[PDB]
Amino acid sequence: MRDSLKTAVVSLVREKYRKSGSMSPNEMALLYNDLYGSLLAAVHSSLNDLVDAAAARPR
Amino acid sequence: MRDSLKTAVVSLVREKYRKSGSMSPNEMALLYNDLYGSLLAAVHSSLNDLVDAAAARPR
Amino acid sequence: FPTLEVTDVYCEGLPKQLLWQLLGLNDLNHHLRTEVTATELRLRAAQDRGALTTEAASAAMRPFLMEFGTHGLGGRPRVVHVEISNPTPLPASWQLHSFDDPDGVELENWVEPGRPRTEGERMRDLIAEYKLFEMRPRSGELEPGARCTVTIEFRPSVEGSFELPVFLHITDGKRLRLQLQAVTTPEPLQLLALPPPLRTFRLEPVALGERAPPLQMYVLRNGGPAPLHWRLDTAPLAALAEASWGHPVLELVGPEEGDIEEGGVAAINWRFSPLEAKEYRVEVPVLLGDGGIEVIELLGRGFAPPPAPPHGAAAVQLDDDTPAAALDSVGGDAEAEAARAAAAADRDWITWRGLSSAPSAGMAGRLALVDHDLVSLGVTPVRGLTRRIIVLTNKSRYPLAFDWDLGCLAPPPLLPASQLQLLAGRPLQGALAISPAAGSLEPGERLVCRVSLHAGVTPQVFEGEVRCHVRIDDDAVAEAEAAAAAAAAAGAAAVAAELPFVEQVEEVIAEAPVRGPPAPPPAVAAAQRASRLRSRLPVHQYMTTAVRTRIEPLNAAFTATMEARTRRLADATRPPSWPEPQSISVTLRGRILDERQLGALRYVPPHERAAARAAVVAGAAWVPPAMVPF
Repeated sequence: MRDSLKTAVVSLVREKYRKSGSMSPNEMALLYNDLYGSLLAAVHSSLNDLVDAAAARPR
Repeated sequence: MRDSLKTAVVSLVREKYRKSGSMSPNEMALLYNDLYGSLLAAVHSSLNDLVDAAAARPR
Repeated sequence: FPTLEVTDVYCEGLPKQLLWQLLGLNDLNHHLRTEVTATELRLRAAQDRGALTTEAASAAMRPFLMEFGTHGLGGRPRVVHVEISNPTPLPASWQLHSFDDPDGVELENWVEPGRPRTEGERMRDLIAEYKLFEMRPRSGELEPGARCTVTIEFRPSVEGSFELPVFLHITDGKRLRLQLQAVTTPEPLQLLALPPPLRTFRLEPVALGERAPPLQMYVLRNGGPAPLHWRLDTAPLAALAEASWGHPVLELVGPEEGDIEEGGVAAINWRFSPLEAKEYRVEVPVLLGDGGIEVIELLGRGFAPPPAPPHGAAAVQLDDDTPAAALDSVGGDAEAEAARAAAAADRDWITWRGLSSAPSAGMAGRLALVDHDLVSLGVTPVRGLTRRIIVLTNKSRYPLAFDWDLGCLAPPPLLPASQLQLLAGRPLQGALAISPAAGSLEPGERLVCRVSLHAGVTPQVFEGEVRCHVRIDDDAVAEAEAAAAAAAAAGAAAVAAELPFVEQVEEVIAEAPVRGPPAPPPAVAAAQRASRLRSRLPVHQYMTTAVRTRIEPLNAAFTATMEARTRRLADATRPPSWPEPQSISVTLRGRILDERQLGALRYVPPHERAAARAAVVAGAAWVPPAMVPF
């Protein structure tokens, strides 16, 4: 899982995050948070189908 | 392919172990393990470089 | 100063690392290497003019223990082959001396040493009487770089304990005392392999916040007596956990108990997860089948790693291994590197200067040689397939069957990547394999054997032993004999073709006059007469019938001499070949390390840090991917 997801995540990062710039450590940390949040949002969007399909009441 | 590699193998033996390209088992004895380790390390490095070229690693 | 060094030691069915540790040869090599030798001059002066005495010399010379352990009564004697070499350019003359033993003096009607009345000297005298401890070369001399191949053997024929002090006594140089200590048990009493380096197992320092502490393997050997039933009380470890705010530290992973067979190997895995930089001294007991303590002390420390950087400011990736700067980089603590050095001296045989990691001793009498003993598998990633090659050569003129066995290294009944759970409960947490499992080998034929290790998900440090069994190939030798018989039959057929239908008398029926064998030609008769006159019975020992009748003891002596001459033929007729099957063994040590630990060089030894950095920066270790389940 780690290997395949690492390849996918590298592809994603090259796809979206290539602005770069001054790149101070604080802004780099913010960029890492941004990419992590994007990954989480993508996972949630992909899994929303099964989440809705689950017997729990769909809110 | 083995015959193609054998010349470079002889050259590496002579360079690393000062055995004057000894294909004789007796002289190059006590060096088989190290020679095989170095050769396999080189082969693995080449294979990994080709793999990264096929799928660009951020390395 | 002309000195000596032990390069390697060979013994039957015992790891070379274990033998070196048991004999404490690290201290011996260090002392023989460097010493001012202030008091040794006085010792030599006392040896001159005969002032020295064994007891005073032992009291003043700081003996080193040559531990042979315990031997079952009647078991096979134990042999120790030690290779002695001259590191110094000056040729070195050495004389194993012990005043109890003869000092090259001719004894003529001198009564043997009387009743000692002190049991220590009595045990010494029984050792002398029954040749329990014997060193074959005794005094020797070596040119620079020569090898002496000294042999010291112990004969477990008597009951009880036996301690015999001898000393090396280099002609010009240091004189160190070796105390051969052994016990021969008439009864089976389990005694676990208890070398001083193993009693206080120096745990490798580990990261305070390590996600997965590296499994560290501890190997127990039964020794001489009957199989050992061991059980380790976890209660002290539980007390340590309770003291450490309820956190698991120094956890045992394998089984709490086990049954090591005689001369066996049992591996126990420890997880050291520290909470402080302080020393973690924890003492655990080992209850045997019979009453016993065999207590074991585990010592480790905290790594105190550099603070983990925030993700924003991380060291980008695409320092010398040898210097002590490498040790300091592996643990900023002052005593962390001290603990690492202690653990290296305890377990890493490579760092020991004297040891050669070569077959060395035992050249005569060994069926086969591994070209390179004491092989080290390199540091490997999590799921790493690391290979090495070991070549075996048949010195024997006889074919040899070569079988491979793993003591605690056996694979679970290479491994599928998805189904690595099979490694659970296995001491290695890897799959060792060898390309020839069992192959025949002709004399003077060298075979390459690829040892491959496929590691699992749990970081580990293994120092295991793999056995190779060599036996004389009965099938091959019988086939050779059968081929010779077929050739003889073909020759007989050719002779029959030459002479058609040679008559052979089948049997005789009532040959009325008794007919003797046909008379040989006179030349053949003379040759047979000469053969009979050869091996003629000695003159002084041939008793005529008259003398035998007159003197009964002479008749008995004649009968005894006849019996002896008949017996002499049997030993010659017996084929003295086919020696006993021989088990050689090779120690393999490796470091299964996580990706984070490899990248930070957290646990790679300084000796291999260059290889570790190579494997990290440029892929040098294979990771067999197989196929993903999904």
